[PDB]
Amino acid sequence: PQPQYSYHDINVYSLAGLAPHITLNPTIPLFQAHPQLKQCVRQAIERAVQELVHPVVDRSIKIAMTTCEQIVRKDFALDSEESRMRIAAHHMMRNLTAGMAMITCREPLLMSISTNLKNSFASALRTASPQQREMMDQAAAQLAQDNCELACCFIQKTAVEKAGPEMDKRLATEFELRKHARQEGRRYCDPVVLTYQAERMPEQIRLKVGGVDPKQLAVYEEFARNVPGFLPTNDL
Amino acid sequence: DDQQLDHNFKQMEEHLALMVEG
Amino acid sequence: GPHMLEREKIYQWINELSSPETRENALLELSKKRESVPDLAPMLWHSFGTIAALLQEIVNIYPSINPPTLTAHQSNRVCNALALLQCVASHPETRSAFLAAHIPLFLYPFLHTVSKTRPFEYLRLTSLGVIGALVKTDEQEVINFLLTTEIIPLCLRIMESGSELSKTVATFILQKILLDDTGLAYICQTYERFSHVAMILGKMVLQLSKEPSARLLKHVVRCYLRLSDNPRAREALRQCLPDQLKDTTFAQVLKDDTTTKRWLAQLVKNLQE
Ligand SMILES: [Cl-]
Ligand SMILES: [Cl-]
Repeated sequence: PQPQYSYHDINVYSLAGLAPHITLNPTIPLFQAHPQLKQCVRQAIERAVQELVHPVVDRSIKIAMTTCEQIVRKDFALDSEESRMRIAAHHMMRNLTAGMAMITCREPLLMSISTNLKNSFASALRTASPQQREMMDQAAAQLAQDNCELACCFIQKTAVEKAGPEMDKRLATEFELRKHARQEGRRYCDPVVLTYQAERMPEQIRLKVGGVDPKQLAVYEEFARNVPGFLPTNDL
Repeated sequence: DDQQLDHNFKQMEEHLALMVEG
Repeated sequence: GPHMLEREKIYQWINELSSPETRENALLELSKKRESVPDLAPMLWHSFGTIAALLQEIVNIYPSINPPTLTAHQSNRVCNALALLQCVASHPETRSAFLAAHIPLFLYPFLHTVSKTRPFEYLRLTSLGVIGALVKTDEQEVINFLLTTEIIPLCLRIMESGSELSKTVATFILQKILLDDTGLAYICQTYERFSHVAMILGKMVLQLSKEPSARLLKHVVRCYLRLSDNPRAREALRQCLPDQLKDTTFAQVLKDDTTTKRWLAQLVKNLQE
């Protein structure tokens, strides 16, 4: 399965960013007999996102926060340029936060979208025939399957946009160490890491004092290029 | 393709059989 | 001498883990040498971007989890990465930092999959093998980490609905946690925690009476026996213990299982007033 949406297709500012992307299959039988039920589809999808966006964002960021912090501090302990460290941290933090938001919301979204559509359909028909209830269940299941990826991308991007400042807060002291060292006219080097690399690591895989080789940055560049749930920004 | 998955699957079964007991 | 030229191949592969154009071959070769190179784990951890690349191989199969589409090639590739992560989790020089980075948290989604295909089963077992390697160290920080990351609810789902091997590995993990004093006190701390564990163990006894499994029965009994060491858990077991453990339901299957018979006999004596 390929993702339909690139990261810049979905406007997160408001829930109204969903409406231009809602897939509404025209062969759904419930709408063949009751076209007036098309209208409550948007509010049900918006409602299902509204009740899950905040809890998923907080959990997805919480899970990826410590992991990205510790691995980035470790990888850039002998790099005096907080510019590279901050860019790499965001590439990984957004990538892992988007992944954890995907795992967390895909199943509850299918459930929530289906449930909200069933209640909106039932409140519009009130007393419904068991034949009409089969229509509402099939429509709710079809619409949830057809819009789960959109709602998932909305929550993912929301979590990604919030991970920016959160990752900066976690790396505040690491940024200040490199900024304070530059003002004293010297590069920053973690003393514990510098000792270990110099004393215990083999030459071919040792961390280099003079920054990091740009070709070894391929990992963090891939984090920004290939985000789970979205189309890759470029090829290769 | 499918042979290597089966080969790796049998090895994990052997590995987990020793781990859970020993 | 001759072994030094082989270490240069190890170094080149670790460096090739960074670029995605050379990662798959480097994952394959390094997983094969993870048994013959004792210091491979510190080299993997302290090199640049290596652990980040392994986390990348994990997150990149998240879209394949839901809907379940994980192919055989994807499962083989990501399990080569999980193999190297297991190498890092086992080594005493990298185990603490492995847990400090909360790396197992990104294997938890795999333990949540329910697909019965072999790519998904091989994924769950490999992931379970990583957690198994952790508890086999009998380290206090491994128990404290697992108690606080909510892996017990994940094991209970596998213990109730997984395959026969998956149930046994998950039960073994819960057993190792329970064997540690802190794990027993944590699960018996509130009735909400204990009751949820005892109900799952109860359902497994019914399943075992229909579909028998010697090794699964052995570790289900060990869990019950360990729970009986706690006073609050001992009182509840006297009214909720499955009758199939007190009668002769598992008499023929346990005929040649000396240790399980001993554990089961000690269990029934512990519950006696
Ligand atoms: Cl509008
Ligand atoms: Cl087979």
